[PDB]
Amino acid sequence: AISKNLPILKNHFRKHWQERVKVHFDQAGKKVSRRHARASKAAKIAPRPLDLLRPVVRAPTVKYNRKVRAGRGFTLAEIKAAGLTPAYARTIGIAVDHRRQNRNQEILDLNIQRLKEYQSKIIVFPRKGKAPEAEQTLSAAASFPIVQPVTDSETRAVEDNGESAYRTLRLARSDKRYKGIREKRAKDKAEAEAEKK
Amino acid sequence: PTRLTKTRKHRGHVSAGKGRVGKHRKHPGGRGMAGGLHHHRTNLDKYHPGYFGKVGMRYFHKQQAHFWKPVLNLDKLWTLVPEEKREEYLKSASKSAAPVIDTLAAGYGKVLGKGRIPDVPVIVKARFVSKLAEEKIKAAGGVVELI
RNA sequence: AAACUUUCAACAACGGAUCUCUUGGUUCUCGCAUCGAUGAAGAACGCAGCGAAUUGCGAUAUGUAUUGUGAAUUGCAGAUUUUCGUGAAUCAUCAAAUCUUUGAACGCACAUUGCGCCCUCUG
RNA sequence: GGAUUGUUCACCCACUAAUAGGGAACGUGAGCUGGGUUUAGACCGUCGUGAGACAGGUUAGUUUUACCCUACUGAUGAAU
RNA sequence: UAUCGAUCCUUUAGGUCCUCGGAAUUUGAGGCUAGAGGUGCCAGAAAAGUUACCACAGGGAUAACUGGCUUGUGGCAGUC
RNA sequence: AGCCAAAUGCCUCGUCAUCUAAUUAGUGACGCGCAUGAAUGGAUUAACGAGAUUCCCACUGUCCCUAUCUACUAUCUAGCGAAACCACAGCCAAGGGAACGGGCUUGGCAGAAUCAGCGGGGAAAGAAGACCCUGUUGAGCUUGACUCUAGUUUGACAUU
RNA sequence: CGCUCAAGCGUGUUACCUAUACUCCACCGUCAGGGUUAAUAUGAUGCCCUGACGAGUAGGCAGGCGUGGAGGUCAGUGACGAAGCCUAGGCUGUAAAGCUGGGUAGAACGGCCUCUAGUGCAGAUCUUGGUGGUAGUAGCAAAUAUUCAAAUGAGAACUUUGAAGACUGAAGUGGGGAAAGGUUCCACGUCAACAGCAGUUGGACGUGGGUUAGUCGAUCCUAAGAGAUGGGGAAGCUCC
RNA sequence: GUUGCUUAAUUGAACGUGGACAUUUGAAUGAAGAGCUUUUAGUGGGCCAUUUUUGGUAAGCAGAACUGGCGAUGCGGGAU
RNA sequence: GAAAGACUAAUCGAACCAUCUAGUAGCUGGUUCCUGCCGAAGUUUCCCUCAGGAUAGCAGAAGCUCGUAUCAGUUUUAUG
RNA sequence: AGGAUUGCGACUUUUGUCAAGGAUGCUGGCGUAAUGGUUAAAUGCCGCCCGUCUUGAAACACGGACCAAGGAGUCUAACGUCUAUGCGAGUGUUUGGGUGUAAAACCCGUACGCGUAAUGAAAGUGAACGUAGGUGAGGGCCCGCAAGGGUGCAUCAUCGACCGAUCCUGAUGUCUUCGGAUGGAUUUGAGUAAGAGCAUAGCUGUUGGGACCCGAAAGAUGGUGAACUAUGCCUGAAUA
RNA sequence: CUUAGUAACGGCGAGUGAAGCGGCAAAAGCUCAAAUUUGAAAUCUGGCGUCUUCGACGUCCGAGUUGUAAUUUGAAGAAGGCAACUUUGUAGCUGGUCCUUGUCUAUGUUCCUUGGAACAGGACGUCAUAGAGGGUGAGAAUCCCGUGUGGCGAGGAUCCCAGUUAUUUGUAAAGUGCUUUCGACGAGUCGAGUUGUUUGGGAAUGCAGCUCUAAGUGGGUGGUAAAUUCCAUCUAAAGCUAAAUAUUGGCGAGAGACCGAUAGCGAACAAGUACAGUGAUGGAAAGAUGAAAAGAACUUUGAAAAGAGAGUGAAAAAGUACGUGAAAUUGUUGAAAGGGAAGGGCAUUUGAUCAGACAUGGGCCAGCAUCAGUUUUA
Repeated sequence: AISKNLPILKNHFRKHWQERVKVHFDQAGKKVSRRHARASKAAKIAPRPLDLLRPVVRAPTVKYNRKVRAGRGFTLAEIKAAGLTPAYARTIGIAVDHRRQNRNQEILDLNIQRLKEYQSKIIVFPRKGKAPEAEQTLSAAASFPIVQPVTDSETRAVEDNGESAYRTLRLARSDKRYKGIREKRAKDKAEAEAEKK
Repeated sequence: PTRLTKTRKHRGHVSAGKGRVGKHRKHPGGRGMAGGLHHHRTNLDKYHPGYFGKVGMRYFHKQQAHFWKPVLNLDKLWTLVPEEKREEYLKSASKSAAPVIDTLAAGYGKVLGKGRIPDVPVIVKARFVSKLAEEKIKAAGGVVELI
């Protein structure tokens, strides 16, 4: 119990931990089961890709707002903008999400381009007779990748105007702290007591 | 390796490196940090301090996300620009053609002063900035854009 | 001096270590989802030419029919000739049947092979 | 040699030449005895609110094994 | 040259202070800096008995019986 | 009111009387009784008691003081045939030593193999002391120890 | 032990005995300070030179010996005899140990470079199994008791028949049942073990045979009790 | 020379710039290399001797002071 | 339970059978091959501490920066 | 002891000789059980029975009749110092995907962990007066025939500068109460001052885990027993 | 996989301890109630009959208007008007596909030595998309079964695909542009107080009992109790649903730097067996003759068991008390010693026994002389 000059550890092993241990021996064997499953599914489905075509989406929070990422579904506004119904789109390999909204013109355009690029490149076989087969492309993500938007001009002018970026932050932060009391100090003095006059 | 250990070497002797008087019993002191205030005070007065007690105030539902802001010294600054475009830029940029350095794309919050950069116009983009960091950039020629 | 006591060696005892073997264990991985009132799991009592146990089966009792293979079974008998075959076998297979007395156990009881009631054919 | 006491000690009645004092794992329990102390039953007094206590008194309460070695007491006996 | 006291909790003093994380205003609670409420087992658990009906782990680091060292005390003998 | 050195009295073997040659006992009186005493029952008492205690008659090997007899063992043989215990073994005196040696030290000494007995030693066997102290080990019982609790009782709201 | 102008007591003066101590030499190890492939065969981790030191429980570090498996390598050894086991034979190492002659026996096993571990025993009132002294000893003594011939048999203190003595003495060593056992009852064969001596005998061992009910019992009725159903509890096993 | 210290001050006090004096490195003896850092074992019941010494009649009793031993240690002598 | 803490399947001051359970122990006993080098401690402060731990002291191992240094369980002169 | 020669010397008229940096010369016997080796007994002197707890054991202290096999610091999750290896302001393929002679070997990259910045309770702010500063020591190199001078990494001591907190001071301006310029202080930090870490592996040490091995009196959950014995009820029997 | 041994909790002691975003594996969505078919209960169970029988068609009672069909589910959606139209459906037959299976498809038993036996050693070949493993009298690619490569059958599953043939759905079902009016949404519930329990959840995270009990731009949440004013987000009190994830049980296949009969499961054998307890339960030991039983005919001693011979076999030093057969412990023979134990260390002597370069042509043990190093004695 304690005493040399060592760091104070925190080992949580006072319950029956040995009864509930897992060792992943299956890692190597379980990989082959998934490769077999992905292969056998493609044999059943045949000429279609395994993946549904997903849209481009911006991430949340201060930490990840500077990067784009593949979302869940295309929304109802963007599916209409291209020129097709939501019920029809589900059977062509296009994911739909009824709850995502649009408050950005940049993301709205990108995904309309993504649908028009998809609709042009895919072919559709009729229900009746002839079916001219053209192999299978497995991954939809390979043919339709996700690229980061560029907001860059490598060489550019140097327009200074003696404002000071540091001084701008100190003034802007001070306004948020004091607008509460500064509104109420204006609601007295100038208003209430002087509106009575 | 089981052969290299010292328990192989102790075969023959009685105590096996534990003494005849001390005996090596189960738990003579306690079981993990036991008697910190009573009979292991001399250990904790030395070596550790500040162990018992509680300074400060609580934060309920704290997230490692609001508190981000990874710093960047002015020593590093030019490392964000590519290696090919460097010997070109260091020798004559001279305004109307300065290399734009977006710090947030690389993954940095606050541009921060430490090193002594060369006299070339820069035009940096960053969320936050130090007071000294701005003085060094304006001495060179460039400016700082906020985001 | 012998006997007796103690130590050694050769041969003989006592006992089953050592060494070599192995139709069994233990761990890990991979696949599949199928008990029962149409009477299950379990239990008793029986059945082989000569068996006590184990292994199989239920008075059709170490099994019958159906399909396949193509001549055995074997401790000792004994056949059957079935041996250019609609066929030997403790073979493999298994989709039709039999399935004593019980048991969730069901006419009422049950330290009892106890005691009743209804329909139907024969004395 | 006896009376009384579980007694060591003590105190008496006699006899006698005389009734000196001590040791030996406070000799001696696989030699005996079990009255005493010393478990559980039970009673009395003082003390304790109570369970219980008492270097107070009282009564009933289990004494195992030698065939071995030496020791001692007797008994045979190889070899000059 | 002696005359006194941690953590945690409560409480008082101080500041044109900081926080209640969707944004404000007042009450309210939480913090930052120094005092007080006490641990006398005084480097700081919150705590009554009894066992002769007893139990386990140990101890000759430790009592009740001999033995050994010692002789105040007990007993026996000298000296003037 | 009663009763007593009583199964209740420390000081004690109380003092006086009686039983004996002689009585820390027994019985009868005395009582400022350490600490007797009235249904936590006091005093008395016929019958009954494998209850405790003292004395007298008869009786006797309890004793002075031991002796003898009978069966069944032991003893010897034929057959059958174990256990406890065991570091190694088994002659003494003194010395020193973990203060009481069968082995060390100095002396005494010392002769194969064995059979009946016996209880002096082997600090002889039996059982990780029950007495005593320690352990931050327990359990049984008790209580104005500390913190709880079933049951019960009082009040409010619902059933109304 | 013995000693008396000592082998006693006090004092002096010489010789002599003797420790793993001291001096000197041989060899071992450890540590330090140097010198050297300048082609100059064999280990630069080599091959030499010089100087000092050596006790040791608890403890720490270093360098080696052996056991069971794994990767490599000696085109390793072997039915012309591998492993194991026995040996008052031999050789090497300070030692842990290794190599090898003779015997026994009949299928696998070694060295060198590395990996890896359920890797080395004299003790634990250790665990399981086996065997000693003690010892041909303790002992096989309660229920009054045996004896003589004849037969069978390899064999008779103990079996079968005869004769003589005895006991239990009808609240019994007599005649029948209940609980409980379960073939022990009965015949023919027969003694390896069991019947703490023996055995031709046996409640032993091997192979068969044997229990016949309208009237005797069970079945039927209720006793102290037990216990479904209708109901009400309980999360429920189930409780009343 | 230096300054916000200190002085009646052009003084003082600290830290300096340049300068003079190395046989005779300004007592003895020795030096086994000197200084320093990290990390972790066992141990935390002690005891005896020569002097100093407290309690006690005294003890192979209890308790301190300074060096040396035993514990951890054989070997020659004190018979042991 | 006509009361002894009696009896309750050789088990009673709280039966027996399995499981949690390899319960916990500052306390007892044991702890498996050779040579080579170095080599202790029973003391200070705190603790429901006195048969136990922490902390310093003593010990080993790994070494790093340097190469006769400003050192010595010692002496002398001067001076407290 | 050593194993060509080398050195210091001596005696020599000289060549040479020699007791001078460790023994050569001459002779005899036997050539094997004679010398040696192991083994058994005898004789002289010496030697108490191991293991263990203890200030102290041959102990009248504990365990040990004897033999064979089994039998006790292991593995893991976080870690510390030291050491080897790879890359080095970076480092880490193996959650997962691609491939395959199929649990192997080989290949791929978004993230993410640690490191590159600290200090405050927080709101927050956030590291160059000067050759990244002076003084004292410093290996090594440079100049010199030397004496001595120059340049001085690592590190150690020491006084300053810079960033954060703390306590004062409070400039131009300005929503008239915000804002914080510049200058300071016997305070204060696990800071800056031409970056050192990350990953794998190894001995030793730490904490949780059965945790080196065996060992309690207890406690809790769920079950089985009134054939012994305690007591009551129903129904029978027994006593000269 | 990270977040993280972190934010919080805790005699703030010991100790406990999540979740959001980010990167991956896998991705699939949907149904009722609340509206009048009201110009036609349009719907469904059973009975009886007939067929191509997991069903379909027709007919007769019943269920039900206190609500069974169609129509709509908040992503919407409906009722009207105006306007262009793009789509369609239900059986069996053969083949592939997926399972359960059966059979076919290379090469030496040539010569010599050892042996009881070649599967050993040596010489000369052969096959290889087959040199994995096992069997046969000793280590077999080539003796046998297999293994490798590929053919050829049979018997199920069937909608998963492909290709066909009947049919025969239709004037009915679905989708979309514009414009007007509406747009039904779950109550002893939400929410509040209080008690007990639980969480990291702190003036209370969820759950349950009890008392109180709503609303229509309403109600919930926004991790500090309130009152006041805004904003962002979802729509509770009804319901269905594959995949990635688990698995000391069951049925079927692969492997191992794992154990090798005191080990490994309690159990390699007639093991939950023999045996113990009234009962719940408790619970062992025990593997190996030889290639082949060829398991010892026949003589002779004995009442018999057995013994001596003989005989089998490579061996009976393999005899069913059986491969090898260690130690304690015992018998016989041989050698040695022995006056109250034995057993050790140093050094000799005697007795036993044993290694080691005198063989070519036919080393061991001493003595004397002159020297060196260290000493002793006149």
